[PDB]
Amino acid sequence: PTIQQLVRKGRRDKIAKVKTAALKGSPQRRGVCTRVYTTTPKKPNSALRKVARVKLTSQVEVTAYIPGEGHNLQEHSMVLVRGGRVKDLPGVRYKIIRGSLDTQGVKNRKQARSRYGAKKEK
Amino acid sequence: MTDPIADFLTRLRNANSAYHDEVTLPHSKLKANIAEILKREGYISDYRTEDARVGKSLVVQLKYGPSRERSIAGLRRVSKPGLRVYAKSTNLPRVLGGLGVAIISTSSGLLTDRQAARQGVGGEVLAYVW
Amino acid sequence: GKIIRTTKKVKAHDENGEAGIGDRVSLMETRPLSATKRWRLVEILEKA
Amino acid sequence: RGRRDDRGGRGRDGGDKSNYIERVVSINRVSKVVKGGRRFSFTALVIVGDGKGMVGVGYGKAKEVPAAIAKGVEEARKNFFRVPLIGSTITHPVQGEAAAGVVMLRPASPGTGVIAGGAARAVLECAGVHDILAKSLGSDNAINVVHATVAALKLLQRPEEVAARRGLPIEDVAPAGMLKARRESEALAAAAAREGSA
Amino acid sequence: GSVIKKRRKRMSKKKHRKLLRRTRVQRRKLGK
RNA sequence: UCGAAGGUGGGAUCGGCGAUUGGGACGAAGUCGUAACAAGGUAGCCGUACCGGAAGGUGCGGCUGGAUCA
RNA sequence: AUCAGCUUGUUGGUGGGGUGAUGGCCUACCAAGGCGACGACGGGUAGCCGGCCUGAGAGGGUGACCGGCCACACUGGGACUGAGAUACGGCCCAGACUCCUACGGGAGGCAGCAGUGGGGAAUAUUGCACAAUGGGCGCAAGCCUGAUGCAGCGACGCCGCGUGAGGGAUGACGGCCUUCGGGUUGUAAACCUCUUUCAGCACAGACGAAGCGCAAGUGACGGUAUGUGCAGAAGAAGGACCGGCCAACUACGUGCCAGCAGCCGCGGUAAUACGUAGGGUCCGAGCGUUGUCCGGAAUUACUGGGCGUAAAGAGCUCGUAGGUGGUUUGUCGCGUUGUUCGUGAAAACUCACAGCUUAACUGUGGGCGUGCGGGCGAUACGGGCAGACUAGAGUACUGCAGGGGAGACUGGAAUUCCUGGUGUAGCGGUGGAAUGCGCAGAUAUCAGGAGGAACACCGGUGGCGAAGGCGGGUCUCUGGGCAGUAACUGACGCUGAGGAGCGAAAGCGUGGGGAGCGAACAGGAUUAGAUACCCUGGUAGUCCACGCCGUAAACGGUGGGUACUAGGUGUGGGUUUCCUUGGGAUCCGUGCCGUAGCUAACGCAUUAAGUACCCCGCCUGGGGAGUACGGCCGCAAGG
Repeated sequence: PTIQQLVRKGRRDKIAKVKTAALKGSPQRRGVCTRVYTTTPKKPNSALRKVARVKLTSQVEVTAYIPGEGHNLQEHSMVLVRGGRVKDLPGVRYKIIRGSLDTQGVKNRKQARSRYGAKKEK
Repeated sequence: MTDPIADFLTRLRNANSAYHDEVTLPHSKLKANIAEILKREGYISDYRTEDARVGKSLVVQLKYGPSRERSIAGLRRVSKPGLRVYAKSTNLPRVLGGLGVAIISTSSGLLTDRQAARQGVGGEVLAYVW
Repeated sequence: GKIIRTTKKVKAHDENGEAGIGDRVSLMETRPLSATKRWRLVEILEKA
Repeated sequence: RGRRDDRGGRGRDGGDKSNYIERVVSINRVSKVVKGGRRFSFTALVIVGDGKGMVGVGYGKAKEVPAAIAKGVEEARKNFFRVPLIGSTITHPVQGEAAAGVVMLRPASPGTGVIAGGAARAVLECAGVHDILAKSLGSDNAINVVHATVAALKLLQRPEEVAARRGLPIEDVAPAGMLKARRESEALAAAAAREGSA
Repeated sequence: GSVIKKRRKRMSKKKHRKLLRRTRVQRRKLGK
């Protein structure tokens, strides 16, 4: 607007808007899991979601969601947390890899098959 | 009063939009050259220069068609003070695919886009009319 | 595309003190004559 | 628009002349609250046209979908619109505006293909163009981009018309490449036309 | 426009004013 | 003479933790009222001051994004 | 700039010194500057580039391989040697660490190639050769070379090839649906011929070497590549997805569960959206996920956006830097432009061609290298200089209108109290009442007195002021506007980041004043309950003097300037032509209606939100929040 006003100062982009604060710009981080409690979502979607809060190696304290039917992980398992997005429980935006370092792949999973980590039938 | 030629072409867009027969202007050299170009391309019909309060004046009659329809389908000042747009010879910007014309004031005077192309000189634009 | 007017406070060397404030002096690039005195002026045009 | 494939032993399906190209752009059920509930109706934005470059724009209101489509066909039938071209291209870059609909319609060299979004792609695929280059800036809609595209095609004019407005002998109105494209397109009009006579 | 925007803004403003009533003293002394 | 490290000194500045405390976001469903939307039952809103468990109430000036029409 | 001042070898001079060379590089004296809102000094991050990725381009991201520069070599100083030094595998010192020691003292330095531990989501062998190319020393032979040449390892990437071909039914077995007819898998399979790349086993076996060598030999890769043979369909397919976008649907199983999901959203016993099955679709030695970037995003809009009500016009002016500039003659050639020279290494990129069975790949020749510097040319436009002009701007002169402002003096009606009459039981108040004032003489009425504040009527869609704002009168001092003439000056204009000034009400300080009204504060009433409305009382305040504060729906919700674009009708100020106050024409003002044009719509519409130019402010989803932190101003409230 009034191009000398842009010669003075103007027209810069807004903000990087970083999605995940896992850290480092790293795709997945292994982590020590603690207190694997099960929660209640928002009002149109009522169920019990199986989350676990994980202390990423990156020293931060986050809370990840465990996809699949059940979780092999108990207290102090070395779960490999990737970044995802679950709308349904507020503040949980990370998903634990199933078929990983500690948490075994989902058993009798026969159709989804890459997610949930089920190895092929012999 | 900050731009002379913007008031010129502005007065041609208003007098063209409001179905006028003629228009009156403060005469100057650059407006005389632009009036001579728009004579030579036929966007206006003819202009005459009067003597008036103090200075001379430019009375342009506008060229209409087979009914009330207009020949100048627009003006747009591009080499405006504050962002005076310069043009090398590679491209005298083509206007409306070539159907419109570009009043370009090179070192040889004032030319159109086509004359700036063939004679091999560029160095300005001014407003371009279609 | 705005044709910006910019200034440049160079430093320059008069042996004879021929110039004063407000003048139209010439310049020419030299050897580095001190810490940022890299210009000497010949044929001063107009005095004030 | 379902269950159209049918064979009838009745009087006639009344298939006849004017086998034009007809495109249905969008259908959104339009609701109206009245005392005790909602009354659903239907809007079909109907594009019709022939491959010369005559375009219609129809806007059908009915509480059935093929009824609204047929009323859009009859309304664009009532209201056609001539589009000037060069070969199968467009003449010169324009911008059309229907109150928020911005569409830039720019020509291109042949072979490139109609590159436009779905509303402008509909209005230009019904028309006589095969190779132009458009874009729909603003308003993110179907009705305003169709109507803005038709206003953009109203800002078109012939090279000859421009020459006529300025009282100048062509050559003197166009530049030369576009006159050569006039020679190419009229030459293939002569070839396919004289192959049409035999 | 609507007065709803105006009133949300004003709710914030009110709450803040109250918060400075009650902490007035405390801010003076904790600051001094 | 210069001089790296070391020592003493008082500061700048960037953070981490801190009992307690302020507010903020979300939760369903709880308690208390019903402030706003219809003249929302005292037209609403802005500034400011004072007061009140809370929404708020009042004053002073303003405003129609106010109403019916004495 | 939530970092505004920093600097004393710091800025310049002279004499020395030092250096390969100029020089506060150094030193003694003398002078006292220098650098900064074109962001100095500080803070944060970062090797820079040819390039790479993305994109229509403009631009955005990035700096891996390959290539060019720079900086460093355990951390931090220092010199020496030398043509040349951050001296990685040199020296000296001080540290931190590892190790040897007979305790006196020594030794180390993978950010060379391998390799180990650690950290980590994650990144390879303690390989073979100097045959080729580069490098060193040597007369040469030759010797050295973890540069390089190659090999190993990982679908880590890009490209190519394979897992067969042809025949084959009114379409078998099996599977799952079904309307119980059948339908799909499916020409697919079994079978019947045929062909074998690539893996397999044989035998032959390179080019890279117009090389080196005076020796007779010499290829690390290598018995590899590649040939010619033999046997036989023979050893060779998987992953995602099938509500919508978005190519692809049916059944069974659980029925707000278990789960899904990129967003919209699917699960509450008939889910094409969850799990399994058939089937389909899309890719294919891969296919999905996560992360990071560009794109779509015209969603920071130079190209290419906006600001009446959607986010967005500073409360209003004056003015510093800045940006911008009417008419016209000359000159300069700084912007602009034309042309030629030089340069923009190679590679990449693009076009053509050649080479490898093709391709990726590699090479040759153009173009690209959007730029910069030198020479020569042009002078319309911008600018500089030197001039000229009167239309913008300002001044003089003649009038004219006005709640423009400040100071001073004064006027009456009304309310309240006071003294005194006249005079009695109620007055006041309300939707209805009661607290309340009365019966000690109230309210009522008459006379007089005090005191304060506000100015009925004129007076309204009206005047003036930049905006707040301004109405009893008179006087004194002072500001602006408008018109007319054109007498003067001669572009002195416009806007204006920061900056100073003015700025309702409330509030604040000190000192006065205090009738009416009146927050807070009481009582009464209403009510479930009123911390409320309504009633009775009532302090700060409202008033004046002197200062603060700086806020408002400070609103035309519309920054300032300028030119133009159909009209119609009111009213305010002033000039003139005509009828002779009426009408016209004109300049300035303020309203209502209305075309064109504009707008998302309502609306605006010569007083633009229309058509254009100049400068400023400001906006970038909603909350969080005009809040924290920090600073500035303020007596505080707070801004």
